[PDB]
Amino acid sequence: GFPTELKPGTNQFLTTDDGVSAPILPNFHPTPCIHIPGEVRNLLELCQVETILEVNNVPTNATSLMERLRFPVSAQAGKGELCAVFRADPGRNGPWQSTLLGQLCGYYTQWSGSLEVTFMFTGSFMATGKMLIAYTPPGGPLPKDRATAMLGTHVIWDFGLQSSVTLVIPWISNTHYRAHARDGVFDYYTTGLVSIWYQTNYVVPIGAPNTAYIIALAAAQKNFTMKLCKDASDILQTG
Amino acid sequence: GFPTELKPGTNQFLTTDDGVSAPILPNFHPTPCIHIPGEVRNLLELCQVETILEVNNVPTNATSLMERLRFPVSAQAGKGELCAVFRADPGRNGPWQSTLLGQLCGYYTQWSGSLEVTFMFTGSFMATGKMLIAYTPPGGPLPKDRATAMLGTHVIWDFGLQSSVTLVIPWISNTHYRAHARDGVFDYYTTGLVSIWYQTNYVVPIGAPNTAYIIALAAAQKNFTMKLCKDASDILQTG
Amino acid sequence: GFPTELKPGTNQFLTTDDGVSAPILPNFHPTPCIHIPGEVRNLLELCQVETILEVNNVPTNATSLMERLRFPVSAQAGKGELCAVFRADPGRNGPWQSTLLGQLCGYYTQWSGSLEVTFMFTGSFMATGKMLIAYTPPGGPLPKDRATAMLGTHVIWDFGLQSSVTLVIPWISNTHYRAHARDGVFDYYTTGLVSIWYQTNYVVPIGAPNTAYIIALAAAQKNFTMKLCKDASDILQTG
Amino acid sequence: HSTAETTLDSFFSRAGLVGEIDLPLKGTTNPNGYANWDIDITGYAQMRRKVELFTYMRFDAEFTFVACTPTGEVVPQLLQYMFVPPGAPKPDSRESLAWQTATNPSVFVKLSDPPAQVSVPFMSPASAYQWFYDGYPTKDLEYGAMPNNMMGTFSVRTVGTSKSKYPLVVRIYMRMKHVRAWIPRPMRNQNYLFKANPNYAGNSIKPTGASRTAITTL
Repeated sequence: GFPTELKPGTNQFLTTDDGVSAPILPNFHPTPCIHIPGEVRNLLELCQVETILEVNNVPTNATSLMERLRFPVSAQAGKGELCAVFRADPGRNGPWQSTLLGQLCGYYTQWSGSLEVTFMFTGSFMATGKMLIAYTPPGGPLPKDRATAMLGTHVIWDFGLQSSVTLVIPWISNTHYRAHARDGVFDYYTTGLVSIWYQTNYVVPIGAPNTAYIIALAAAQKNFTMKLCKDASDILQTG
Repeated sequence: GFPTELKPGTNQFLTTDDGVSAPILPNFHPTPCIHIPGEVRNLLELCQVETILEVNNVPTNATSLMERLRFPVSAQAGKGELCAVFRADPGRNGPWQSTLLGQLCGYYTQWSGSLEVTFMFTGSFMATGKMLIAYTPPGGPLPKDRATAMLGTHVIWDFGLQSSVTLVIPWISNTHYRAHARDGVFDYYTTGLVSIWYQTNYVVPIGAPNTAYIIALAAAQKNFTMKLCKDASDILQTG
Repeated sequence: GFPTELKPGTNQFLTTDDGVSAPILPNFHPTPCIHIPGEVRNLLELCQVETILEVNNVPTNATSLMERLRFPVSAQAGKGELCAVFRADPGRNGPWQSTLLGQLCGYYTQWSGSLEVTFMFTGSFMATGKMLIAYTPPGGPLPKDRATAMLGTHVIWDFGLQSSVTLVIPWISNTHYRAHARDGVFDYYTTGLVSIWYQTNYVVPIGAPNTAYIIALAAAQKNFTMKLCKDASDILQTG
Repeated sequence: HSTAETTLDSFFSRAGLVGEIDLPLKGTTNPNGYANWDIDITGYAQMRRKVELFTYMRFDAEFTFVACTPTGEVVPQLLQYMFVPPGAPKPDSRESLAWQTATNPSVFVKLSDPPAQVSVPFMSPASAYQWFYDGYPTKDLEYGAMPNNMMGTFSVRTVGTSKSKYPLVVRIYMRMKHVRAWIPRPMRNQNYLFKANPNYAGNSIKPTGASRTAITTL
């Protein structure tokens, strides 16, 4: 015959070896693939979709779960008051878990790209005012007050003019490794922060509700990426 | 030698692997194939052949088995009366088992195509009358009477004019899977129905028999197909 | 290395597999083949050679074995008398065993082609007369008498004119299989027959012997063939 | 849209089980630690009716041998599989010289070695194997006997001068390849009674398929 020497790894079964195997049904002609709308090809398509960010992830009472989707603003809040705050940690617990992006980050170990949060005011049409939305890069501590946050990368939002506004998070990178307990977790540290302060108070004419809610929607830019498939889940197929 | 690593599946025997093996008699020159009439190349050739459909599959009495091949029409039957009925279920029990098509469907799991039944009046030449032949697609329940069947896809057949008539069954598809008892059977549901009513009565002059028979012949169109070889049989080679 | 899966038949020893094996003496340069007269290339060369057919295969008495090679004709035989007879069965027992053709048929299972027997009169030069040589194809029973054989494919041989004559057997085919005892033998049935009758009597002048012999020589035409090597023999290498 | 599966070759592929040899230690069955199996393709029950759809056929067979002890165990025992072509003499004993006749292909393999596998050609001296023969070979018992349909015999035995130390079971599979068929014919609708002829039970003559009450009820 033809001279050969078998090399180590012969007869082994690698769960990730993508070789070919013998077709059980050689003659079988599987029913032809026809056209179906919205085919997905690469998960990052999904990551660029706006999902509702449960910033108000505080109520747990079963019947108030719908409340996590929206946080509110009211007349009672005085100028300068801090409305709300959260981090730019897509994969870690908290707000991002609600977004689709967050859930997909979970099947991966590393990632990086620019994010993008959009706020939607759902209050009465007659209401007006200004909100200051500031981003404090990783490391920078949550600004003491409105004015100090006013010096950072911020955006004055007048929902009297535009009902929507989108903020871009320049960058977030879950790359810095951590071996705490005895379980190694490739964690953030890049917990960028997004604060939101009442630049002015909530103003309304008689006849309009003195409270309104807002909805956070997030997605990642086209420069987003992920690495290291890592299946992990609390939800599994029950016996 | 030449470096190699054996992959899983090495040394296995797949009853469907169509590889090559060593020729026991290398020098042997097998007697040359000469020309023989009617060579068959693909079974679907057979499926397009007209076979007698035992619509009248009721007598079992050994000496009356030849009766299954033909059903009859007579003077006694009044206008509108339902002559006969059956389904468009090539592979399932009943009438189709007699046709060659039926028997071939048995060696397969799935199939689909347009069928075609032809009726032949074998009565006296002097007889005349009309028969209404209607097809009720899958789902539609056997028409109550002649008139309601008259509204469906039907054909008035005057065997006074033409001794033959061929009906086409637009479509039949054994594709809907069923796991009843604990034995999974890819069944029809598409039991299309073919009803036949005495549009007019059987008319004859003195001297001619007051009964005549008819023969059903079926085959499938050229658009027929089958999938999944499945050997199954009640008849086997005895010990 | 290079991915491979071993298929059934791996490690087996087929006594007829004509693969290659490692040369025990790689450097050895075997003494060159020089030219030698009469090289044989295909056995069928031998089959076309005339060998003496022991038609007279009757004496067994050790010192009369040379007698099997020739049969005789004499004055005593009257007109019409049957001189001799035998079949066209190259491979079966009897006369053909003496011919080389016969012996070669033994190392094979099947065969077919036209044969050819040549008769040689070795009597005195002064003798004359006629012999009728007839062939009765397979199935046709040995002709009753000279006259009935005279109607079949025959040849009148006047050894007064020509001392030799060659008869051609159009065809013989050992193809019809037989499983008699419990030992399956691909036998003839095509036992074509060759009869030889004294058309006229043996005529001679005073001074010449009243008996003469004849020699049968057979071979096969160029259209001869054999199939299925089958080593068989009564003669083997003794311990 | 494709009809590759409805081809002859597709229909007849697959290596089916057509033979099983038993070589017990203590037994009434094959007492001489050897066995002769004349090649019968009807060995796979389902087969007979499938081929009997055609009048003439032609093909090659790929044989694969599976040997183990009754519990399906593997043991260090060597085996000889001998193929005796038709016309060649089968071994009458465990020491018949047939076992050594070069003209009888033989293949050796250890039980440990994966399945043995060889291809056998279209033997028949005729242009095609014919399942039906309406005559006799030149009321009789030779009716429907087309002998020129013999493929040959397979002789199996443990290697060695002495009986094997283990009880053995050989299984023979056969894949049919390169098939050609002629003259199609009615699908057997009655039960088979004999391996030779088409005779059926003249009392138990059953209707091809399921019957019903009236021709107006479904």
